[PDB]
Amino acid sequence: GHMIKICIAGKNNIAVNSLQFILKNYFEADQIVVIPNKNDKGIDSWQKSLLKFALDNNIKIVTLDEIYNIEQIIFFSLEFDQIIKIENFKSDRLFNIHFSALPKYKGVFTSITPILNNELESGVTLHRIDNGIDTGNIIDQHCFPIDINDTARDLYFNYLKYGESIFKKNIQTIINNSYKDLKQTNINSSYFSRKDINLVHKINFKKTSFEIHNQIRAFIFQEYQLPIINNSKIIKSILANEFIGYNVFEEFENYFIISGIDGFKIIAQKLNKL
Amino acid sequence: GHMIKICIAGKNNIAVNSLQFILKNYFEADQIVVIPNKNDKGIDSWQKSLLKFALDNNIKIVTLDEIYNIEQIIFFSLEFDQIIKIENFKSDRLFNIHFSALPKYKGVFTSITPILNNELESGVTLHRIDNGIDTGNIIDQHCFPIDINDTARDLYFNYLKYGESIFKKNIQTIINNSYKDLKQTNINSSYFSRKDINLVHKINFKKTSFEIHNQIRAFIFQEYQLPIINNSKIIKSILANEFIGYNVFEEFENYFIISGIDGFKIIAQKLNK
Ligand SMILES: Nc1nc(=O)c2c([nH]1)NC[C@@H](CNc1ccc(C(=O)N[C@@H](CCC(=O)O)C(=O)O)cc1)N2C=O
Ligand SMILES: Nc1nc(=O)c2c([nH]1)NC[C@@H](CNc1ccc(C(=O)N[C@@H](CCC(=O)O)C(=O)O)cc1)N2C=O
Ligand SMILES: Cc1cn([C@H]2C[C@H](O)[C@@H](COP(=O)(O)OP(=O)(O)O)O2)c(=O)[nH]c1=O
Ligand SMILES: Cc1cn([C@H]2C[C@H](O)[C@@H](COP(=O)(O)OP(=O)(O)O)O2)c(=O)[nH]c1=O
Ligand SMILES: [Cl-]
Ligand SMILES: [Cl-]
Ligand SMILES: [Cl-]
Ligand SMILES: [Cl-]
Ligand SMILES: [Cl-]
Ligand SMILES: [Cl-]
Ligand SMILES: [Cl-]
Repeated sequence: GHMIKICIAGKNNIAVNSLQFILKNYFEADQIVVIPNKNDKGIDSWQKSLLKFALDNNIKIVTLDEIYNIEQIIFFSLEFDQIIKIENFKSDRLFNIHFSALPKYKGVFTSITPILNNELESGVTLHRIDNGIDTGNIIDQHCFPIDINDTARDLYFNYLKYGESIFKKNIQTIINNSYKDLKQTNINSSYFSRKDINLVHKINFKKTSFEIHNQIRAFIFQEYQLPIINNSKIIKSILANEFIGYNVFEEFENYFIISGIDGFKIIAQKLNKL
Repeated sequence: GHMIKICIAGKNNIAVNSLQFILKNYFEADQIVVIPNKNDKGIDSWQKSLLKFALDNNIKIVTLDEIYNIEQIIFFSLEFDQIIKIENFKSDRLFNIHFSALPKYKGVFTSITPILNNELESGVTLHRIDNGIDTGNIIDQHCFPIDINDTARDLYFNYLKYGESIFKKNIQTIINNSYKDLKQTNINSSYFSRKDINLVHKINFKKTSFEIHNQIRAFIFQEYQLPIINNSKIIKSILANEFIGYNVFEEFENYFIISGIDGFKIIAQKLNK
């Protein structure tokens, strides 16, 4: 019977827009609490700030320890950074939106790992939180394409959009506790940790054009880093069906022309191109 | 035309059985020549020797240099070990059966690479040889499952069986030169070289059970090697859907019980040897 009905924990446009949605449609400000990620400085930047939205709309900021004992609270992680232990919570209403098509690509850097592993599609998945990393039972999933020249950043913005949508699609059944779920399968399950990914990726050119292009574009996310080829930052990679011969590599003022062991043209655009 | 009509280059039961098939159904011995792989000494083992079958059936052994100038020769690579350059040959009738579902898994160790990269299926592909590594246009393909507990060796034996079948399915149209082919796509194309694969694999246990299982069984091919956990060789991995808790690892006299970050039970059976 507590005042507080729901907690939004996490960051970025998905957390802010989902919070705004529930404030507009389901709960009053005094029924909601927020746990921003540790790094949230309260500044709207290339993403909206959850801390800023809470402060601007009179939504209380809390810690996990403040909400553990709240009976029946709905806890939603939307890019939240702390692993929870479910036995801390009195409530069993604990949910996450994970930026992959589970069971594939559990873990981190999920705007990098599907592209680096040659996928043509990804997804967002709403699931129950259990004590493992993105291992809980799936409630809903939406799969969508990774277009051939999408960068990690382009994929991330698609996760924000489709994740916000799957939140809205499912929130009423979460609130009325009538949702259905299904155990994740063992097969196809994959996982990457921060140690598995070197963000300063050294490209293996003894690979197909599709693999070289994926090795480039998986690391294009300018707020964090850009790939460097021959001491030049790369902002875009374009893969064509044109055969140009095997193992081409040529540097120009504004781009590189590259092909791998199957000979298909890649244009890797330098950041300095006007 | 020249006496010689066809060259079978390569090894193992796919080469021997495809050569037997064409000797029975199409060609006389004098019309066929063979190029065995470098290490074939004419002794059958866990696969038949191509060199031995040729000698036993009065088929001549040749080098590539001896066939370049033979007009209209059919050249067929069946696990052959040398990259050819097509402009050496007068003939454009140059074909390979590659042990993967192209365009995926160009290159080598293709009983290892699909498993290691978490595939549920593989295939055999008949294609024209061009100057790149498994890059030429596809003539036919047969895909098939990698069962959940199959090892690299099990996969290899399936390539030999399905590869022999796709050879028999297509040989008449190759002989008649009526076959059809299609360029490979750029998307999905992948490639592994010998440098990419360390055959003494160190397992990463901070992975899912399906990934740990695949890391083990991708290297089980006893005639070459077996993967080693705590100085025991593993002969079989078994992945179940039973949840046993996250990140289990326990060693027993005859097996290990392992789970990864998602908690599904693996039994890694030690070689009884
Ligand atoms: N129990 C739980 N399950 C989840 O699926 C989940 C939560 N909590 N809390 C919110 C969010 C947190 N997700 C994560 C994912 C990875 C790390 C992390 O620190 N990974 C380390 C390895 C940690 C380890 O090995 O124990 C790394 O280096 O990658 C932290 C939080 N989340 C779902 O999104
Ligand atoms: N031109 C050509 N294309 C082919 O697709 C083909 C042939 N020849 N000849 C028969 C067979 C030979 N396949 C191969 C495949 C890889 C290596 C090899 O030596 N790979 C080295 C890398 C070589 C390099 O980078 O140039 C390695 O270390 O992996 C040799 C023969 N074959 C299709 O089967
Ligand atoms: C932290 C970081 C993220 N990214 C990108 C790729 C990630 O999928 C995306 C979101 O990362 P983020 O959610 O901040 O990290 P995590 O995956 O550890 O929870 O930002 C980088 O490219 N480089 C980085 O250094
Ligand atoms: C040479 C080698 C092969 N193999 C297995 C996996 C290979 O897919 C299969 C056949 O290899 P093989 O055709 O001899 O070598 P390549 O791929 O270089 O042409 O045998 C091993 O497991 N270990 C080895 O050392
Ligand atoms: Cl906290
Ligand atoms: Cl669950
Ligand atoms: Cl699933
Ligand atoms: Cl040659
Ligand atoms: Cl030469
Ligand atoms: Cl071709
Ligand atoms: Cl194709």
